[PDB]
Amino acid sequence: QAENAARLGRQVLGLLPPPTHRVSLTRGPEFARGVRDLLSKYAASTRPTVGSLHEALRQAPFRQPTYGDFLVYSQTFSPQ
Amino acid sequence: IAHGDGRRPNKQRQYIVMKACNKHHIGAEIELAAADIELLFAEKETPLD
Repeated sequence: QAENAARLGRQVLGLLPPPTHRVSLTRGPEFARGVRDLLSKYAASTRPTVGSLHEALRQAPFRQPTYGDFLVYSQTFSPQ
Repeated sequence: IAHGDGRRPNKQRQYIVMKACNKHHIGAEIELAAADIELLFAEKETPLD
């Protein structure tokens, strides 16, 4: 039954806002390796494949709308 | 080639030719549907998935 709970370990930790880019200075120039979505020109080959570009598709923009929750009389809003 | 008539003599000549390359550009657009990009990352669930 925890396998169902292990699903929520995957999906909730997979679906988050991206955290703030904060690296301590004592680590060095590792922070330039932590910038991937600003890179927008991926290399191509003679026969490119998904395994060559599965990293390329992984960066995607951050799009999440804001919903509205309305409680309506069933007479005004027609049911279909 | 010189000859024995009354024509003027011929000095040696020299020619210089200027040639250059031409640029060309090629490009095509691929579309990929958003669900196709997304469920390449979605987890394996069932033998229908």
